[PDB]
Amino acid sequence: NKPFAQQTGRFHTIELQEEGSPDEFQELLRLQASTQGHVDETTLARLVVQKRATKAILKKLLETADRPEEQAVWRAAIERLVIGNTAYDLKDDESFAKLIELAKKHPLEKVVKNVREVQFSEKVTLSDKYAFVPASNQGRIFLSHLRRENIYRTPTQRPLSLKVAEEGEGVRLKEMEEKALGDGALGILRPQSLGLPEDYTGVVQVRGELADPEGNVYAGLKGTVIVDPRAKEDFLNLNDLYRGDTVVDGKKYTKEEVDALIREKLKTGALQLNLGIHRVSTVEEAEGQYSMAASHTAYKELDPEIYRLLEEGVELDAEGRPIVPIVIGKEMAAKLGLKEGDIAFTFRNALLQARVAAIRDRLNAVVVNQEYAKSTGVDFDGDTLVVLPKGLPVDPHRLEVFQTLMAHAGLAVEPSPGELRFKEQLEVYDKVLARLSKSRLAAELRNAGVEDLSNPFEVVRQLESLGEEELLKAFKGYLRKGFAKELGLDLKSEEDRARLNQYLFEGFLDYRKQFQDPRRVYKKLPLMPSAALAASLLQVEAHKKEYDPSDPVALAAGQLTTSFLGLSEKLAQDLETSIDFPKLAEAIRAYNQAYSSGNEEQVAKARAELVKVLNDPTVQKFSLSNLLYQIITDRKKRDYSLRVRTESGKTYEYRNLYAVLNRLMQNLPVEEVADTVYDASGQAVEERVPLKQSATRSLVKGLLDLASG
Ligand SMILES: [Mg+2]
Repeated sequence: NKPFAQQTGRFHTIELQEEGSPDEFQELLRLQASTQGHVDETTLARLVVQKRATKAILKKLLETADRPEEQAVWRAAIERLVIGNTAYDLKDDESFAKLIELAKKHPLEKVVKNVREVQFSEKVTLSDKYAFVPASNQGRIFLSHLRRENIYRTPTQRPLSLKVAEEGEGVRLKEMEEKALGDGALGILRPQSLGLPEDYTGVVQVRGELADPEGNVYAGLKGTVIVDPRAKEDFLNLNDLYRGDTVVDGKKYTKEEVDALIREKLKTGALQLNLGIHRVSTVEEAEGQYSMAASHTAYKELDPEIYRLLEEGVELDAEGRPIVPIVIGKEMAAKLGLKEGDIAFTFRNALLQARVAAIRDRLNAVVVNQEYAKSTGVDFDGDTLVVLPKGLPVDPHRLEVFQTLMAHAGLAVEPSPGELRFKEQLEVYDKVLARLSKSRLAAELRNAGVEDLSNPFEVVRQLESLGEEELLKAFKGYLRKGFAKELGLDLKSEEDRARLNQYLFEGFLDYRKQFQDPRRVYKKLPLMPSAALAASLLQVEAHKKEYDPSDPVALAAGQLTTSFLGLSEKLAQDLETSIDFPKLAEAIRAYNQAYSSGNEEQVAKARAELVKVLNDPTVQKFSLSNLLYQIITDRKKRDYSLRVRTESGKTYEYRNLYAVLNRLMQNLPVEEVADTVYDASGQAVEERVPLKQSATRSLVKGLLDLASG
C-alpha cells in the first residue's frame, strides 16, 4: 500500500522529482544527440541528482522549522554546502543557523541553480525517486545503501512483528546453502504465522527487516517466502538476507562480522522480525492464467514428491523443443483444463512446452525446476509464470534456436552434449533388445500392434493400452531375465531379485508416466554447437562493477541513466521484424546436424554459412540490442558496462549506452562514443572518460548562463 521506509519508521522519505515537473535529465540527453556522443551520460545524471536532492533536502529543512527536533535528522543529510562564496558546514550550530537564515530571505529553484559544491552525509541514501535518512541516529543500520534502496523503497502493506528465537515460539534462522530454496526465496513459514487466510499454501513476496528493541537492524531480506502449513517451524535462511558489507562508525563490518552479532542477539531472545507483505500469490487469468514461481529445491522437506518429480530431468521432443516439468494447483488446472501428464506452455510475464507432473489440492504457485527454465530467466522474487491450455495455437521455439541467439548476445560457452538420465539403463536394454528382436516374442508383439520395439516406454504403454495383459507379462518377464543377466543378479535370491524390480521398474520403467522417449530425456541439458559458435562471433559481454559505496550520488546517478530503457526495447522489437527466423532456424539445425555426425566437408561449410548470417548487421544489432536491454536493467543496481572485442583485437568499454543506442539506430560506427579502450592483453591505451566529464560540466555552465544572459 505504501513504502516500507514509512510503514516501519526506519527512514524518513522525501521526493526527488516533484509533482509532475519536467524531467530535466531527458532534456540534457540531447546534448549527447547533438554532440554525436561526446559528453558523459553519468556526469549529466550527477548534476541532476545533486540539484533535485539539494532542492528537496532544503525544502524540508524549512517546512521542518516548525517540527524542529524532526528537522535535526534532515540537518545531517548535507555536511557542507557551498553557495556563492560562503561555505556552510551544517554540523556547526553557527553555519547551520546562517544556512536557514538566507533560506527564507531568498526564493527557490533559481537560487539553487547557484550553489557550487555539495557533499552528502553517509546517513543519506540517494535513489532515482526518493532520498532516505534514518529516523533515529541512536540505533545503527547494518546494510549498504544499495540494499537500503532495494529493501525499503518497495510498497508493502502493514508490517508484522514476529519473534526470532532458536527454542520455543518464533522464527528460527537456519544457516543453509545460499539460494538453497531457490534464488529469490529466503524462507519457509506457515500461513497462520503471518496472518494469512487459514491453511494458505503458496508463495508470498516480502520485504522484512531483522531488528532489536534498541533500533539497530542487522539484516534486511528481499525476496519471497514459501507459505505452507505442512512444514513445522517458521524458519529464515540467514545466507539469503542482505547483511554487512557497509561502514558503521568508521569500521567496515563484513557479512561474517554481522552474522556473529545476530547469533549473539538471537541467543538472548531479543531479536525480532519486522516483515511486510507486498503481494500474495493468487491464480488469476491473463487466454491464460498465472501465478508466482517457486523452485522445486524448496520442497525437499515438505512434499518431496514435487521435488523428486522435477529433479529427474527434462526431455527434448522429436523436433528439439524441451518439455519442462511443472507442478500447478487445483484452481489453475481447472481453469486451464489440464490433468497430470498433459502438455502445456509456460513463460515469464522465451516460451517453453511444459509437462504437468503433478497437481496439488491447495497450491497456488507454479513450481518448476529452475535449472531447466534458465532459458526464461525465472528468479523467484515475485516472477509470475503464465500457463496456457493444451490447445497449442502457436509455434514453440526449438532449443538450438533461442540458446544460440541468447549466446550470440552474451547472455548464456562450448559444445557439450547432455547427460542422459537413463544412460546406463538404455545400454543394458539395447543388449537385451538385440536378442529380443530376434526372438519369437518380438513377433508376438509386432502381431499385437507393437512393431517398433526400440522405445521401452512406448511398448509398455502401447500394450496396457490395448489389453494384451499376457504379452505384457512376457515382456516384463523377458526384460527381467535379460537385465538380471546383463547386471549379474541371481533371480532366485529374494533380495537380489528385489534389486531387479528396484532398478528396472522403480528406477526406469515406472517413469513412462512422465516421459515419452527415455532416449531423449537428459539430466543436464546440452549446449548446442551453434550456440558455442554464435558466442565466439560476437565478442560482447556485460562487465560487472559496483557503484561507489561511499558516495551516495553514484547509485542515484546510475539509476537516472536507466530512464531510457524503453528506447532499448523498441530497438529490439524494431530489429527482430527484419531477421528471417525460418532461415536462421534451418541454418542452425543444419550446423548442429553436420557437426554431430557430418562429414569433414560439411562441418566446414555449415560453419562458414552460419558465420556470415551472424556477422550480418541486422542480426548483430538485434543481439547487441538484447544485450543492452539487460545491461541497462542491471545498471539499476550496479555500474555495469558493455565490452566488445572487435576485428582489431582490441576491446572497447562503454558507459554511455544512450550514445551507443543512437549509433546503432542511425547505423553509425559505435567506437567513438566509447569510454575506455584496451590493447588485447595490454590495457588503458585511451582513457577518454576524464575529457567527456569536464567538457560536460563546461558545456552545462555554458548552456545555463547563456540562456540567462
Ligand atoms: Mg525477478
